[PDB]
Amino acid sequence: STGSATTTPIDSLDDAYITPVQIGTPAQTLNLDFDTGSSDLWVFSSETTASEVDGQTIYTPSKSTTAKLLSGATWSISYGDGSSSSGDVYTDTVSVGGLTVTGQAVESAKKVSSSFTEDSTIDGLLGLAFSTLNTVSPTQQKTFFDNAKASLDSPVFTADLGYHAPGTYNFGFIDTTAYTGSITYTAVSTKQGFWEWTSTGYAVGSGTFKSTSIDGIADTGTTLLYLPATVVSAYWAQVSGAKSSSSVGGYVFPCSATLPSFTFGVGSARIVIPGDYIDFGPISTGSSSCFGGIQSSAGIGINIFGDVALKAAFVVFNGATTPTLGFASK
Repeated sequence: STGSATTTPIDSLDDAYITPVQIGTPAQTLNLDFDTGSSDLWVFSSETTASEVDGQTIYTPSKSTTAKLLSGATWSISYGDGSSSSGDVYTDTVSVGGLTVTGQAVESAKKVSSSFTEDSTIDGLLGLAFSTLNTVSPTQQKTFFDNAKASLDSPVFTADLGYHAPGTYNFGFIDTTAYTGSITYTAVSTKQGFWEWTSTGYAVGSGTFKSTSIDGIADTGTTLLYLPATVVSAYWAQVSGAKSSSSVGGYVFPCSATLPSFTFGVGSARIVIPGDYIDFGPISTGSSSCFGGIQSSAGIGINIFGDVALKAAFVVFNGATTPTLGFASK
C-alpha cells in the first residue's frame, strides 16, 4: 500500500504545516501537524477542557463506531518549545492520504497548553519519530508509520515541504518526479529516538564550504534551523545590522536586508536554503526588525534541522531495518 497527502502552511510565514487525517467511522477529518521529532498522535477532542478549545476541530470518539477506549492508558508530553498536552487513549481507524491503519492509538487530549489553544489551525499532532519516544503509559504505543510499515510497498515516508506553498507527505514510495538530481543517503542514529544524522558542513551565501560534522535531527515539527552558535554567528555576520537580541529571543535583522543563502552538507552533496526562506518577518506588527530563521541551538542540547532546512529539500525517512535519511534538491 501507499498514501499521499498534501501538507499546507498554517500561515504566511510557514510557522507549521497541517495535513488532513481521517479518524474513526464515519471519518472525522482533523488537520494534524506531522512531527518527525515526536512519537504521539494526539488530538483535540470532546474530552478537551472546554476553555482550552478555541476554533479547533475535535475528535469525538463516542461518534465513531470503531473507537475503543484503551483501558487504563494515559499520556503526557512536553515539547521543546515549552508547550504540552495530556489525556487518555482510544484505538481507532486512521487514514492518511488513502493509507489506512486499524487499531491506531489516538491520544485524546484532556488538557493542552496555551500555545495549542491559541492556534486554531492545528487540531493535534501526528508523530513520526521512533516509537521508543511514545509517551503512552503503562503500555507504550506505536506511531502511525510504525503500524503501517509492514503493509507499505517500501518502508519509507517522504517530506516535501513547500516555501509559502503546499507540499506533500508520501508513505510507501519515492516519487521520482518530485526532486532533481539524485538522493544522497546518510546514516541515522536512533539512540535518542529521533531521525538523528550528521551534516558534513556548511556555507554562507557564495562563501567557501566549511567541512565540519554537525549532528542534529530532521524535525518537521520545528519551524526554524537551530545550529551551533559558531555557525549561526558566521551566518548573521554577513547581514548588516543583524544582532542577537536577548529581549526578542534570538537573532534579528533589519527588514530592509537581502539575506544570503545557507548551504548544508549531506555527505558530498549540498542543499541550498535560499535567503528568503530565512526571513520570519517583523518581530511585532509594523516593526522594521525582522526575526531570523537560523538560530542558535546553544542551550537546547541538540541541533535541529527544522522546516527552514527541510523545505529546501526532498527528504526520505527510510524506516528499513537500519534506518537512513535521504536528501535531494528540488
